[PDB]
Amino acid sequence: KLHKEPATLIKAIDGDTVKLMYKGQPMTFRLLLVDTPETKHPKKGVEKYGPEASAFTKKMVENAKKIEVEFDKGQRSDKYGRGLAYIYADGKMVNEALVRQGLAKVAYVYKPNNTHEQHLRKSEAQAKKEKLNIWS
Repeated sequence: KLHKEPATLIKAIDGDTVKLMYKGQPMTFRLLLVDTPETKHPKKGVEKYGPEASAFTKKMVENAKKIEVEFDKGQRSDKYGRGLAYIYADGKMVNEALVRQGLAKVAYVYKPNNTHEQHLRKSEAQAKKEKLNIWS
């Protein structure tokens, strides 16, 4: 029953986080089910492939005509107040694109927020087989 809703980009913040206008409110969104290397790591700062993951997410959302967010069936925000969602740029899921490119791993999954888990895991297996980026 997952449905997509429109949103407007405000700012990409990191590989795994984008700020969007949603239902007329600015909101920070964390991409569901993926871990990217970070530029804003609480303890490490800027990890390896972090600038790259960050640039990938940025370009993909900044250059899209349409951004949509899709909540999963469980919790829609985390303990930091970030929305938890799948983000689409012109119909293409940003979460999957990162994983397919070897710029994210599939995260530890917490049910029931696991609807696209298999699909993402499939893309991660492919990126690993192609030895892309993080897997190189």
